Amino acid sequence: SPGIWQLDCTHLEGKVILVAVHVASGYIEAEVIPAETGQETAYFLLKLAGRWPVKTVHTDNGSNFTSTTVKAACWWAGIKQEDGIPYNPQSQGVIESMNKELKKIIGQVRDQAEHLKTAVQMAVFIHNHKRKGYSAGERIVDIIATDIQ
Amino acid sequence: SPGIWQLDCTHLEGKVILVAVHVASGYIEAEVIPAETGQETAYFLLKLAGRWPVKTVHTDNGSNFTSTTVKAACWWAGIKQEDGIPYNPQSQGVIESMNKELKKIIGQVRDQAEHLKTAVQMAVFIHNHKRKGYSAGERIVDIIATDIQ
Ligand SMILES: COc1ccc(CNC(=O)c2ccccc2C[NH2+]Cc2ccc3c(c2C(=O)O)OCO3)cc1
Ligand SMILES: COc1ccc(CNC(=O)c2ccccc2C[NH2+]Cc2ccc3c(c2C(=O)O)OCO3)cc1
Ligand SMILES: [Cl-]
Ligand SMILES: [Cl-]
Repeated sequence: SPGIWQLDCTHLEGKVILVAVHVASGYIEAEVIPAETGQETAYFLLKLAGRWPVKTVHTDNGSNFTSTTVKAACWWAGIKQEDGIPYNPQSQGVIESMNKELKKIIGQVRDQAEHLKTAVQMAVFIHNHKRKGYSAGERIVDIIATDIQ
Repeated sequence: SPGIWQLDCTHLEGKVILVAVHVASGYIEAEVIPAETGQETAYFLLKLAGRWPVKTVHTDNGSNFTSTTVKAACWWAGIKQEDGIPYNPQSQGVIESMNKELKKIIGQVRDQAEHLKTAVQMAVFIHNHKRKGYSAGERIVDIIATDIQ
């Protein structure tokens, strides 16, 4: 569980927001891309795995599961590439609610930047710092530290 | 100390590599940009602070210290923007040795990607995972977790 991440792709302003969620904590990283490609997804995962100990990634769709480039990135970075089948139906709703939350935050900050990518990074910040009382950022560090110890 | 980061800018292939180093652990994040601007530096810091609890950033030079855009990003993200004056002379050598190490790793991976940004992210991965026996990635998580607790 400490090493399990889930990919998620959502759309806004004719662009794609690619999100990685640390399942156990709700911590996220995200980027804006023109379109979801294996190339972009592969690069995103390479970045993620250099920053956090990513053991397993549940891909967001079958195209990214199939993509040889995504498979190669997962090979390179020592990531177990898995499907994203919601054998637990609650997964679906959690991701959906997260996308709605993220879009809400983006709306709340949208006039504070010209570019969508800037607003998205503001949303990442706000999401990860929000106390629910610990924040997702606090939870991921505690979970991983406990695992190391 | 758990919240202290240092910016560092180095050059390769006619491009700029912007690095943030977590001082206490040696953990890094990095990106390739065409040139160092306040705009790019500001965006980089916004990304960093959404991902880690960045309390203080020692800027890499006077232009980024002066930049109103960098100041505004630091304001937005709750970062104390400071100078990078090496009152401790050892800081200089550590950063310089890090740049040499990073460039060495980039050379070792360079033929595994077309684009420099990809090689840089591979270097980030290798640097953060390298056991010296804990890795920088393990050290940053332990330092921050201890601070939370
Ligand atoms: C991240 O640093 C920040 C600096 C300042 C502010 C406060 N907001 C404004 O001053 C503002 C508000 C509305 C439109 C334009 C602006 C000025 N431009 C902000 C900006 C900076 C760096 C970037 C950007 C943008 C962008 O506008 O998208 O895009 C990629 O790198 C927020 C964040
Ligand atoms: C990150 O996923 C990886 C997938 C595969 C490999 C193994 N290496 C090769 O197959 C290779 C080797 C040499 C030249 C071109 C290639 C193929 N292209 C790799 C690539 C992928 C995604 C990107 C890229 C690049 C790039 O070439 O820079 O740039 C931004 O997004 C490494 C990383
Ligand atoms: Cl798409
Ligand atoms: Cl420059």
